Amino acid sequence: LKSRPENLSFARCLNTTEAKFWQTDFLKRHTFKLPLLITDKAVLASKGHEMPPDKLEKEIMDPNPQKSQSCTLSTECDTLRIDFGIKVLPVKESMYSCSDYNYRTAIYQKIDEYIAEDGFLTLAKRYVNNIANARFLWRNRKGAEIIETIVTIEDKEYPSFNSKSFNLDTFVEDNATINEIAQQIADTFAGKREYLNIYVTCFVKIGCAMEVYPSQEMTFDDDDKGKKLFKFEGSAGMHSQKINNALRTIDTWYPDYTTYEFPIPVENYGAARSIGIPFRPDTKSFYKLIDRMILKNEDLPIEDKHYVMAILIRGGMFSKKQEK
Amino acid sequence: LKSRPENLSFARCLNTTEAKFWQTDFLKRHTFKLPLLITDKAVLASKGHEMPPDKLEKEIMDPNPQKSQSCTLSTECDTLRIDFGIKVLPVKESMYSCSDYNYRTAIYQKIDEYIAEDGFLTLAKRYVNNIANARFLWRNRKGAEIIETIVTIEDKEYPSFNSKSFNLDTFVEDNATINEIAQQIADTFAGKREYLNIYVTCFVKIGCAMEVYPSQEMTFDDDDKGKKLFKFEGSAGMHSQKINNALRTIDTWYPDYTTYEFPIPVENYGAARSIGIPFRPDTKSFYKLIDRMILKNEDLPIEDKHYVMAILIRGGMFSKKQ
Amino acid sequence: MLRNKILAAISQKIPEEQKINKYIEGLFQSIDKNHLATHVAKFTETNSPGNIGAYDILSSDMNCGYLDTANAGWKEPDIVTNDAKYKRPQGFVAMEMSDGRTVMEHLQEDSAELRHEMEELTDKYDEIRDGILNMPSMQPYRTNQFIKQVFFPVGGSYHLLSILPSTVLNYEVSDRLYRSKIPKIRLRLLSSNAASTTGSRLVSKNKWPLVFQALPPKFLEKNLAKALDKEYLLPDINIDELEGVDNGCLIDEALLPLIIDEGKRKGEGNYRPRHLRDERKEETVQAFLDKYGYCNIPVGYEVHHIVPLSQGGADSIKNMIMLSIEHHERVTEAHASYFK
Amino acid sequence: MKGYILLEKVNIENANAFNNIIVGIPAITSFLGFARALERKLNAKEIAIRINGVGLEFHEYELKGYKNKRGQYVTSCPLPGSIPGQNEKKLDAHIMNQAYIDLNMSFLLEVEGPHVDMSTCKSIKSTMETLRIAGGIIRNYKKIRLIDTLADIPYGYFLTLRQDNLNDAAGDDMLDKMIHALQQEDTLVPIAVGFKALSEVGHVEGQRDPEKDHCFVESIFSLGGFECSKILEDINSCLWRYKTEEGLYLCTII
Repeated sequence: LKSRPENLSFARCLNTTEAKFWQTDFLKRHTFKLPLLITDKAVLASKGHEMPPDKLEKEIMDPNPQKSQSCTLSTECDTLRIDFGIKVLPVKESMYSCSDYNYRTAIYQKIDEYIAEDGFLTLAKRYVNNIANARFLWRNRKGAEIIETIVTIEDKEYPSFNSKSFNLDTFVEDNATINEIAQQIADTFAGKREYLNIYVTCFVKIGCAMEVYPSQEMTFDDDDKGKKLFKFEGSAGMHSQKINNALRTIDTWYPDYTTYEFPIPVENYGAARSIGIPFRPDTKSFYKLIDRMILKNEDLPIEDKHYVMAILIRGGMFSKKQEK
Repeated sequence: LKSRPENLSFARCLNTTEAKFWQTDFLKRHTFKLPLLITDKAVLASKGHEMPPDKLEKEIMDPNPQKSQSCTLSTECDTLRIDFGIKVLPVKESMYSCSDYNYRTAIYQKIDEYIAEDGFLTLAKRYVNNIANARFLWRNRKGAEIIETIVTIEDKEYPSFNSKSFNLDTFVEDNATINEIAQQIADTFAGKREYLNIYVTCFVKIGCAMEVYPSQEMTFDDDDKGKKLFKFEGSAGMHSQKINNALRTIDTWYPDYTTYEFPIPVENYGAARSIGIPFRPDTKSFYKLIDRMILKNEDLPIEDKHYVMAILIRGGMFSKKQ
Repeated sequence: MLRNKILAAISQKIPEEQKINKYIEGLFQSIDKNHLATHVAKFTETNSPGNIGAYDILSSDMNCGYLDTANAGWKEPDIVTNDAKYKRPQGFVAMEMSDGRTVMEHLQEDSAELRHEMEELTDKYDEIRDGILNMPSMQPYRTNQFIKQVFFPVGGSYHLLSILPSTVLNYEVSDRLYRSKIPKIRLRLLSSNAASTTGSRLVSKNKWPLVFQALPPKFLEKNLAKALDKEYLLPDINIDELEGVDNGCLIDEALLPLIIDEGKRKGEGNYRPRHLRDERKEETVQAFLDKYGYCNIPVGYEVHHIVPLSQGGADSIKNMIMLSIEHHERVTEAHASYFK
Repeated sequence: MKGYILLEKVNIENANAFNNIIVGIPAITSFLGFARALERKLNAKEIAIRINGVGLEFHEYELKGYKNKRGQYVTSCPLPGSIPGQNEKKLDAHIMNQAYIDLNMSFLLEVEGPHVDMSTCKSIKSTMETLRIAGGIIRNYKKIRLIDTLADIPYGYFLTLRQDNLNDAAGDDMLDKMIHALQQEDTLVPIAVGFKALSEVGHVEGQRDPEKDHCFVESIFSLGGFECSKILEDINSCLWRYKTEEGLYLCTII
């Protein structure tokens, strides 16, 4: 074992679907629901962006016609309901491509050792904790009266949560429902189960005729440059990429954690778009740890093992540096 | 720190919903209400615009077919009722993005200092004043007999307002109800609460079968031409961003205020369409003021702090090219 | 008149002769790096080291039931370098003069006017012509990732494929679709810097192609109606907490109008054909009894759905009540009186 | 004991939809590779069967993006997270050409071998949860059934091969014939059906698996049409199966 294989790849073991938005009333949330649609709109603003002091004197008093889209609850429905689902697959049966064979055997051995040592329970508990606190509400969460989350596996309706009573910086390990859901997730992670299905439904009492925030599409067009929101089967929704980014926000073992005190999404270099700096630009990156684990055999600390397996669950293309 | 970060933006802190129009009778104000719909109407002008004298001789007597829409009251109701709502969120929990930590800590410290001295009370009083004098009626305020505004919080129905007594140039801070509401608004702004949900209902008595004025859709030169009005859930209504402009008319600290003596909406460069001249085209603008407050770390008069906090409450995209 | 074009290309403060020198000392050093190709890699992903390409030459059999490159259109070869540091020959041969053709065509036939212009401007035109006119055509040596590789079942064994895109075919298709009326897509998901870093001048000048729109028929697209067809309704009357249920049986007379009302004010304007109706299953009712402490239905009772399945109802434990036969035909005839 | 197995109303999200010059329906090679992967997954398990011939029945579709006011389609892409290689540490990443599509379709597999019964359907139902279709993700399905009569096929439009319409048009090169044939008939759509050969069988430094035979290929395009299930001629004249020649890996009907 001299270096990483010339072609190694993984796949994500946590596959989410597209969320769908429905509006209803809180007292009748278990019975009926109504569709939520996206409405086009046009605005007329003033040129207030930072301009050079030459153009500013010429077009300070100019109008600004712009296009946009918006979503808004109706005048008699005050509850927002979001439904989606998760599929869980074993980590071992997810290495789609590996050119080498000794590296594959070593990776399997290290994964088996990690399963025997810990059991994939810390990451499972952290993921279920991220589910329970409803972090998936990037914007809508703010200014909510009541947040309620319900998790169902196949037919067993687990008791509801209360995401308002959950800190977004601390992780809870003392909860029976969280314990059993995370235990089943860890069972599917290790290899004891072939697959797992989870269904999530969240009710938010955002208020009457308030504004909800669907996901925004990334499109390019020469004429139009406005805001386009995500339409899913004629209803507003959220992308699966956006939901997955909230779930994998478990990284609390990065360097200089005591200076920041907030979890970040797990990435190869610890980069987060919110902060603008990489937290692992050095020997704490995933590549250096995987070289210090597989190539040169060395028992890494438990936190680095957690980070490495968390990267592996995320998936990617962790191949060797390709050369001409 | 030396400059603003390459990515910086503030989400708004005063989320106003969209008004819906209803019609009713003044004596039966608390009994019933009826929908107010919009009706199509085509018009025939006589070419009254200014034209060059070349084609003026040949094209003056021609007709002019256009189309438009209109909204008037019915022949049995003389009162117009407007319902909308406001959501208030903390100022500190509004920075959507910031690609720097030193800037974030500096802004948090400045906001904490401003809470320590003032407490976001003056701006709350001014916002409730702009609610009370019904500046959001726009053209519906002209030629009205009785304007009555009611503000409801949770389940507490606050005492009604007489909107005609208030003057659109001076701000009253001696009212008991205005101060009582502004206290809750300031508490929500500072961070003592998580959110506030205000509901506003306005009754305007204009006369029987008179005309009401909803918001007008902005149409580009792609689809067609003609006047189109805004329909919210079928009935007519006002845009949410048009009501917010009226509640934002609090800026009375611009230079040359003694020359004109009226509030203007809070803008970056102090632009005012009602008069056509810019009030902050220079070092008194928001971009110049926020640099001396944060980067240079110097003290500012409390009027400039008021203006800066007012800009932060509205929100915007304060990015910076490298 | 290429001298002023060369001067405009250079953006330095040096004299015009020095601009010409700076322009010319790069061309004969970049001639070797430029290569000729047909299926050049890095089109799917520019992060690919080296230059990989096939340069298909064979062209025959315009009778088979399939389309590929080099048998259709194929009127311009790919001139592709390794990177954007030395992209000079593509722009050098891409200019046009007052006559109306390209510089490469004049190089091929050795135009006299261009020859004398080059002799006035320099003394190394022959080396440039020899470098360009028979430039090497390279082979696709080696492979890496960023290239789509698949497995194909050849006989009982497997073959590994190394799929490559034909950019000249893409450019030809873009031109033909530009001069056509078939439905098409623009696909402008590219930038000038990225297109420059591909190294192929055919995609560098055709940044946003034209693509066939291969889609099913229009009436097979999802909308709000199709999504709402798959959703069903259940009543708001929870029989678990309701009084007078007697372990889940309609027991008192003075509750039937409420149930008829609930089935009445919820199934209006929801009539659908059988293929859109939710199918009643034998396991849901059995689960209902088993949950509610029964194995077979009691004597004197028949199952009934509060919201009919014919009017957008759902088959579940919620939309299911057990009741006597007389009440059954009473509710049935009331619903027949309302609907049909 | 031959038979036909129908997978009813399978939903696929974010399926790959961008060939070289085609946007929309994914290539038939993706569906055939999915069937082959399913067969390999079963053969690696205890249940030994074989699959030859796949029939596709479209029910719904939706391109990822929106529709312009001029009727054109504008496609959307996910925000690129990170790309290995050079410039892998910067927050913003380069954007290449890509497209995605959601589609709900039914599948018909002509399965042969011993023990073709309800146990085989249960096994396929259990093992299909760990698969992907054309790079997409399976979310839901109606059921799995064993079908021997054409009348049991639900309502939908199949996809066949219509290369005769391509070959029966004017123009020297087949691009002009394809364009003209598309102009005559609005039902016909261009689809990818296989790969040609652009090199020789050999070995190279760096590949997915250094044991098989390497060969650089191209994408092969042809025409196709949509036929309703209720007006289908016969069961056998709707299937797609492999075809191997001198570097002419292709899918056909036969």
